[PDB]
This record gives sequence, C-alpha cells and structure tokens, in this order.
Amino acid sequence: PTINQLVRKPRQSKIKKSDSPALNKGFNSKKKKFTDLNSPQKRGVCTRVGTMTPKPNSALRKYARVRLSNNIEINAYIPGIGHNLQEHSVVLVRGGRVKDLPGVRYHIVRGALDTSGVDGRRQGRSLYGTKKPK
Amino acid sequence: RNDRKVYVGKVVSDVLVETYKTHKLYGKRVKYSKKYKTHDENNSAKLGDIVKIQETRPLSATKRFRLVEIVEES
Amino acid sequence: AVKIRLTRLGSKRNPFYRIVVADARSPRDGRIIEQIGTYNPTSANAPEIKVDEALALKWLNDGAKPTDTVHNILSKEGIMKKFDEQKKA
Amino acid sequence: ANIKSAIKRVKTTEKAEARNISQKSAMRTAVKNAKTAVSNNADNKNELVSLAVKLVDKAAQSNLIHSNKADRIKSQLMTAN
RNA sequence: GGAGAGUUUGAUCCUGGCUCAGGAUGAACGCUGGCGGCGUGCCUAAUACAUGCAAGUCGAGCGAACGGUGUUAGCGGCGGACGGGUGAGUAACACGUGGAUAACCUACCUAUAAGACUGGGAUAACUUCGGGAAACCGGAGCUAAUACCGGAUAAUAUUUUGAACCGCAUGGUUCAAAAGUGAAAGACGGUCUUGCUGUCACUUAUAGAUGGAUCCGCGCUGCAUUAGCUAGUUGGUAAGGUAACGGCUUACCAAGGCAACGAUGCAUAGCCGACCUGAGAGGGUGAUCGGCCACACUGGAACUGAGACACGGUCCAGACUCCUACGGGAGGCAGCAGUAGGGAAUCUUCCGCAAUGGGCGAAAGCCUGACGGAGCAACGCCGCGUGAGUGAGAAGGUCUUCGGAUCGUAAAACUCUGUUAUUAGGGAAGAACAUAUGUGUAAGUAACUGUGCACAUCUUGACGGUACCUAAUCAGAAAGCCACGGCUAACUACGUGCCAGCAGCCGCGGUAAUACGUAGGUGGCAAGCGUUAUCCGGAAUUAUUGGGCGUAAAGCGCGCGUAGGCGGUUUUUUAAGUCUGAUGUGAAAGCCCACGGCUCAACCGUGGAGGGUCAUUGGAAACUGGA
Ligand SMILES: [K+]
Ligand SMILES: [K+]
Ligand SMILES: [Mg+2]
Ligand SMILES: [Mg+2]
Ligand SMILES: [Mg+2]
Ligand SMILES: [Mg+2]
Ligand SMILES: [Mg+2]
Ligand SMILES: [Mg+2]
Ligand SMILES: [Mg+2]
Ligand SMILES: [Mg+2]
Ligand SMILES: [Mg+2]
Ligand SMILES: [Mg+2]
Ligand SMILES: [Mg+2]
Ligand SMILES: [Mg+2]
Ligand SMILES: [Mg+2]
Ligand SMILES: [Mg+2]
Ligand SMILES: [Mg+2]
Ligand SMILES: [Mg+2]
Ligand SMILES: [Mg+2]
Ligand SMILES: [Mg+2]
Ligand SMILES: [Mg+2]
Ligand SMILES: [Mg+2]
Ligand SMILES: [Mg+2]
Ligand SMILES: [Mg+2]
Ligand SMILES: [Mg+2]
Ligand SMILES: [Mg+2]
Ligand SMILES: [Mg+2]
Ligand SMILES: [Mg+2]
Ligand SMILES: [Mg+2]
Ligand SMILES: [Mg+2]
Ligand SMILES: [Mg+2]
Ligand SMILES: [Mg+2]
Ligand SMILES: [Mg+2]
Ligand SMILES: [Mg+2]
Repeated sequence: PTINQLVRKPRQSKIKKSDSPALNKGFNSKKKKFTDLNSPQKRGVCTRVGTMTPKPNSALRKYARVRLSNNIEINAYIPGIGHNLQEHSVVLVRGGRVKDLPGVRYHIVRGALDTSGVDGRRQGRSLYGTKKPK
Repeated sequence: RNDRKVYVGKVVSDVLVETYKTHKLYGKRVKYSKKYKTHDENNSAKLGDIVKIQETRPLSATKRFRLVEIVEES
Repeated sequence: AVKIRLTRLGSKRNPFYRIVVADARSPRDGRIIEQIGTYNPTSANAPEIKVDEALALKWLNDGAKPTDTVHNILSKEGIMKKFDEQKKA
Repeated sequence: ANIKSAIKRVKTTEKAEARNISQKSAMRTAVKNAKTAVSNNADNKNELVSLAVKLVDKAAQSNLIHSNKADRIKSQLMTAN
C-alpha cells in the first residue's frame, strides 16, 4: 500500500493460537470466573478411561477422560505399555497432542500423582516415570 | 525572569493551533490540531482571526491562555 | 533533616559504601541528593576514602549533618577542620 | 488501639480538639460580630474590629488557621473598616 | 553485523501455510544427584487468618508511688505521615520527558538578628466511696510542669496614603508613613556577687537547604459488530472557600463545551529505568533492584499534626470472626515468620542490633522482622571434583562371513596425588567509633565550666571458631540423563507381527523393523539431562527497513464528488519542516569498553561511552511548507 494508506491503517500481525488451551486457564471458585495463567501441567480426575481407534494406523490407543482443576473436560493419552488408571483416578496432565487420535490434545504424566510408571521400562525411563532398577 | 509558551492560531469560536505529529514508524508528517481555550478580555477578536496567545495560570475550568495580540484580521 | 551518610553497596560479607547526601527519611539504598565520595572498610591496606572536599563543605555549610562514621571519615580527610576554621573566620 | 503510644495519642488528640474547638468558635464569633458592626457603622465598630483581628492573629499563631487565611480574614474586615 | 531444512507432484517450477534446528524463564514435572561461591524463591485467592515478634523514647520537662542511688504507672515533648508490604483500583497530567508558578506550603537542620517580661487557673496521677463478668465507667476531694490560659513588649505580616522603577496581562521590587494586631520556658552546670555566665531547650523575623503541591507541551492498549457525550456541563459576574489558581462550591446571567485528528461507552492495564529476543528496524515482559503513583477487610468522614483524611490511630455504616455472667465487649498479616485454603508450583513460627540506616535522648543508651546474617530448595549462573601415569589386546558381555570383531589401556598389576573427604592444631578482615580521660588550639568570657576542631588512651562481632591456613590417612564415600531412519551427531542383534506400541514433521509397525520393547555398541551433554508451558527468532508469514493484487488470496459493477493525501516553471521573502553549533537536562543501578578486588570465574567496585520524536538559544537557505 501507499505510505498514506499505512498511516491511515497500520499493519496488523496475525494472532497466534495455543495448541493446549485447557492448560492456559485457571478457575477462581470464590468468584466463579475463569482466569488466564499458562500452566505447564494441570491436575485432573479420570472420568472415563478406555481405548480409541486411530485415524492409515490401526491400534487400540489407551486414553482417559479428565476433568481438569479448572473444570474443563479433555481427552488425554496414556503413554507406555501398561497403566493402572481407572475412574476417579487423580492424574497430572501435560501438553502434547497425539496424532492419529482426533480430539486428544494432551498427555498424562507417567509417575505423577496416581499414575504409575511403566513396568519393566529400562530405556528413556524418565519419560515414563520409572525409577532406576537395582 | 522566565518564558511562558507562546502559540499562534486561528479563532474557531468567539484558538486552533494545528501542528505536525511525525509518524513513529513510517516517518510521514501528519497534521494535527488542538483547540486552546483562551482569555480575550474585552471580547476583541472574532472568528477566523489569526491570533497570538501566551500561557497563564488557570483562569477557569479549561482556560489556561491569554490572547496577547491579533495578527491577521478575520 | 539532610544527612551525609553511607549507603551500602557490594555483596554479601563484602561491603562497599558510597558517601551520599540524602534526606533522613529516604531509604538507606534509595533516593539521594548528591554523592560526595566512597568508603571501603574491607580494603587490603587503607580504607580507601575518596571524598570530594568542595562538595562536602557546601553541604556542611548548608546544614547537612554527618552520621557518626561519616564524621570520622570527613575528619580523617581534614574536612572537619576546614569547616570549623571557615566558620569562625 | 493496639500500640501504647497510639492509645496515648487518642487522649492527647481529644484534649487538643476540645481546646481548638473553643478557640475556633470564639474567633469565628468575633469575626462575624465585627462583620455585622461594619455593615451598620456602630459606635464601637473599631473596638469590635480590633478584637476580631486580635483573635484571628492568635489562632494563626496557635496553628488553628494558616497565616494565609488569617491575612485573608484580616483584610476583609479592614478594607470594610 | 544477517546460514537453513522437511512437507502438496508420476516428475517440475511457483504460490502458500504447517513443522523443525536457536535463545530465554519467578517455571513445573520425570529420572538422577558430590561440593563451594553469588544470586533468586506464592506468578494462583487484594482468599481467610491461630501464635510470637514488626515503634518507641526522654527522670537533664513534671508531680506521685514503690523500692534502696534505682525503678513503675501517669502528665508533658518528639516520633508514630519514615522505614516495611501489595498492585486491587486507575486509560488519568497516574507515569516518562520538557517546562511554568508574578497562584503555592514546608516540622526537625543551618545561618543571621532581636528577644525571652509579668500574672493565673486547671488536671491525669493519687487518696476515698461506688457500679460492672469483662471492656471499663461514675462521686468526692488533691497536685506539678518546657502542660494550659490572661496581660506587657516586638512587625518585615494587615489597612490606608502615596511615590519611584520594572515585568509576561493579572502584576512585581523597593522607598515610605500613619493605623490597628501577633510571642516566648525552663533544665542541667560554672563562677559565685545571687549577679554574671556554658550547653541544650523556647519566641519572632529573614534567607538557605530539604520535602511537598498545582498547572502546561509532547509521549501512553484494544473494540466503530461502541457515534453521539455533557446541563456545574462551557463561559461570565459576585460571594464563599483553599497553602494556592480554578465551577473548587453556591447564586444569578448567557448557551455554550467535546467528537471521525475517535468523543463517549465497554474491556484490559499500575507507569518508568530496566529485562528477554532480534543483524537491525522491531516484537515481547514489568518477578527481583531503583524512581513515581495507588491501596491497607468494604464504603463514608473528620480529628491531631509541619505533614495524614493515617497498614500495626479515631468516628460511622457493612460483611465476617471471637469473648460474654446476655447488660455488654473485641478484631483486621497486601510487616516478618507461620497456618489453612487454592494451586503444577514458591522457604524458618531462626540469630543479632556487631555493621549501615532510622526514631528518641545532653549522653550512656534504648527501640528498630529496616537491615546484617544463618536455615531450607540443583531454581539460575560461575567454579572444582568424582582420580593421575605406565600398562598387550586377559576373563565376561555383545556381534560374527565361528577366521574373528568390539567393549578396550578399558580392567587387573605397578607406582603417584589428596582438590575434595575425615581427624586434629591455628585462625582474619568486616571495628568506624561514641562515651569517658588527658593535653593543644578557635570563638566567646571579666574568668571558668562548657562548645567546635586536633592528637593520644579505652570498650564493642550476630555470623563464628565461619572463611582461610597447617599436618596426618585413604582412590578409598562422589554419574547420571536423553538420543542414535531423514531433518540431526551417533547401528547392530533379539523379541513383537498394522498387535503391543512410537510420533515435532515426513511417517514407523500387517514375520528378515537401524523408527516399537529390550540388549550390546555409539553419539550429545554432564551434577545434571529430558518433557511440558510461555515469549522473541527462524517468518520477507503485516514487508518503513522488506511483500503483493491477468490466471495462485487480492482492483469496489461504474460515475459524480466532500474531507484528506499529493501536486508544473521562475524571482523575491520567511524560517515551521530540514541542516549545523552552544547550553541545560535525559538519577543511581543495568548493557557495552577499560581498569581494580575476589586463588580463577560468577560476582563486586571504579572511570568512560551510549540512550530524546527533549527543551532553550545562535547560524545556513538548496529542498518541503508560509507570504
Ligand atoms: K508423493
Ligand atoms: K543498629
Ligand atoms: Mg580496618
Ligand atoms: Mg545463596
Ligand atoms: Mg501476589
Ligand atoms: Mg485477607
Ligand atoms: Mg516513665
Ligand atoms: Mg523550633
Ligand atoms: Mg507550650
Ligand atoms: Mg489490575
Ligand atoms: Mg529478522
Ligand atoms: Mg490541623
Ligand atoms: Mg500508622
Ligand atoms: Mg497488620
Ligand atoms: Mg506473614
Ligand atoms: Mg494443594
Ligand atoms: Mg546507629
Ligand atoms: Mg519490641
Ligand atoms: Mg528437580
Ligand atoms: Mg548422521
Ligand atoms: Mg522412545
Ligand atoms: Mg525382527
Ligand atoms: Mg526414528
Ligand atoms: Mg528402538
Ligand atoms: Mg557446572
Ligand atoms: Mg515464534
Ligand atoms: Mg517467528
Ligand atoms: Mg507473499
Ligand atoms: Mg495494482
Ligand atoms: Mg480460481
Ligand atoms: Mg483469484
Ligand atoms: Mg473494474
Ligand atoms: Mg460483483
Ligand atoms: Mg569473581
């Protein structure tokens, strides 16, 4: 555009959007209002664990339905081989969407709160909440 | 002593002191104007006259200037 | 009142002091009127006093009062003697 | 309330407030009386003005009013006198 | 001082988004964890708060009481408006920067001058009689002061007469020259003469210094799917009011004032120095340190005071909590700790006033959760370890084209070291003083005491028996984390068989998987290593620097035309833009350069540089603007 057009109507950058919107909101119970805080993880309670089929891929991918501490419902993936989760489990939820699973944008942290570490894991244990053997 | 700010402008009601505000990003000069409610004493000036004003102590809720001299008659 | 006093600088267990003219109500390390020197009590050999003598007498003659330590510093630099001599004369 | 010197300050404030109220009231009475006496040209309008000026100066010395307010009050009577 | 790569196709070149490699954090989480230094540590609930501490001091202002020269409660003075916390509100002269006040106030401090005369009456304490569970309240008497109040003296302050001179309009500086009017205090010492006199204190006046107040230019977030707003509103007169100007308030008069240069409304936000990122232009943030503002359970007021409409004061209203003997009473951690709650998440109910600073005091000193330190946490940065030298292919693991290869000089073996660690011995600085005691000198004195200044002697360390140093003994206690198809440094075997699982992207797995899981090996880092979240970069992907619109997204269907933007040649003139000096200012800390101290380094300190679209002022005249 012309300089005069830019003076009349300046440039405007596109607004960036967050990939984990449920983590960036808090809840004040006393005032019954939503805040904006940018948390790295959120506590939550498992409403419904289960499995889901992928979008070329084929498997039974384990996940849980979680009500986060800010009263938001999300689908969180359970990484690793075997888990100890069920209804009413207290879990820590972090960011990171799992491709091939539509509607699952978060991960459950292994080895935090009620979720156990992966059993028998020996490589990359810190990603799966497993203590060092022996 | 000390100097009080002086302006020159045109009466818009019986003073407009149009100035330039250079654009911060693009560098183009853009005209802007500010109306200075001023004290004329004996209602001497009229609409369109180009007048000189000087800063004074507050004279009313919005008057901070006194008309000192008329420059170009209406 | 107006004071000539020491504001603390440096780090833990390693104090360094600037000599400042400040309002008594100002916080120790905050707003000052004018710095007039430094003072290093932990230096290797000499406490390293660095007073601006012309500035110190202007404030002393203007009613600024030193703290106890600053009075000793100004005395060690002869400023207190010149202040008393100039007051009588 | 809680602090010993704050508790004492409540008492000394009340004592000062009682003295200040009396002296302000008397000073305002004399000023009003002197103001009226001017608006009618009484025989003792000079004595009433001198009394009002005396009390206004004593109030300013007592910090009951500012010196600037005392000067403003003094002029209003004296120009009208 | 500027790096790219993957991904649309059978293949291509474009366009275009997406993703990745970098830096950073008040981080959190997972696995792991040796030390030292320096820093940092409730970002959420301005949620509610148990308990302790965070503001006193002065007996050289005063009376009394109790004790044997001391002390207690009280009166009185000063302080409690600082220091400390927090960021709720605020889009505003709140803040930044630059100015103005001829419209301002200022305790304590300093200097100068003139004074400090003469009377009086209260009242707390206290004693006594009561009333109340308590908090506390009544009656009777008593009494002091540097408490309070009369009178005298004091004018630069006020009124009027004027005058001279000057300014930026209101005006201002003097010169008078009359009329009213305004103060004060003693304490502790010396000499003694009960007179004089020292220090501190007191009054008035004038300056200085300090602090505060008001006004103005410019700068300050979104939303127009917010376009009308205002009626004390805008101006005037008068009065009132204030430290002060002013619709600041009221009365009357007039109908103005603001707005498309965005008024108003809604939402969001304390602002700045700084901080992160970036080649820069920019973009992002305001925790910590410093400046300014605002707030103190919510809302409204005022009192005292130099200063408050007052965090640990008062009054009132409200919500809530606590005691009650039901009449009544009490409270406010956004001080330091600490608790509960919320949360992914953020510490000890520690030590000391030794240092610096502050209040009170003549001083000794007292007070000081400011502050100086210690404690906890790999939260960050920096430094040092977890051994070193020699040592030919041992066993064991893994692979094997069962020859071998590799882990690997790695291990063991031989010597060596003690940073660290343990035990013991020594052990700084940080401390300057003040007081007191002597001398000397200056002012003053009639002289002395005292005061100022100088020298000499004296006491004082929370940390802490810490840092550090010395000796002995031992490689003995001290390595983990992620990755290895490509981007991208580093590959093999076995198990599994589109399962289990992996995944930032391309995608991998359906019986010979370098991508799943494990193992060996390797790579990258290392007391850390990874993951997540968030911001800048890469992104020229909002393009001023630095992009586009025939067919990729993009020319309004087309006129007329308002505001605005832009505008042919020459001469003279101006000086707003432009250019070029001067002056002032842009605090300190920070960044960058230099140097110095920390064993180095972090860090600390010192000296510079930088940063304005800043203001004021002197020049130039080509270009833009004005005539
Ligand atoms: K393809
Ligand atoms: K102290
Ligand atoms: Mg020393
Ligand atoms: Mg530390
Ligand atoms: Mg907070
Ligand atoms: Mg609260
Ligand atoms: Mg006492
Ligand atoms: Mg005084
Ligand atoms: Mg008195
Ligand atoms: Mg806010
Ligand atoms: Mg760039
Ligand atoms: Mg008052
Ligand atoms: Mg207070
Ligand atoms: Mg409190
Ligand atoms: Mg607390
Ligand atoms: Mg919790
Ligand atoms: Mg001290
Ligand atoms: Mg105490
Ligand atoms: Mg950790
Ligand atoms: Mg490679
Ligand atoms: Mg993996
Ligand atoms: Mg296989
Ligand atoms: Mg792979
Ligand atoms: Mg694998
Ligand atoms: Mg390191
Ligand atoms: Mg980015
Ligand atoms: Mg970018
Ligand atoms: Mg393009
Ligand atoms: Mg075109
Ligand atoms: Mg098409
Ligand atoms: Mg098209
Ligand atoms: Mg067309
Ligand atoms: Mg069409
Ligand atoms: Mg260092």
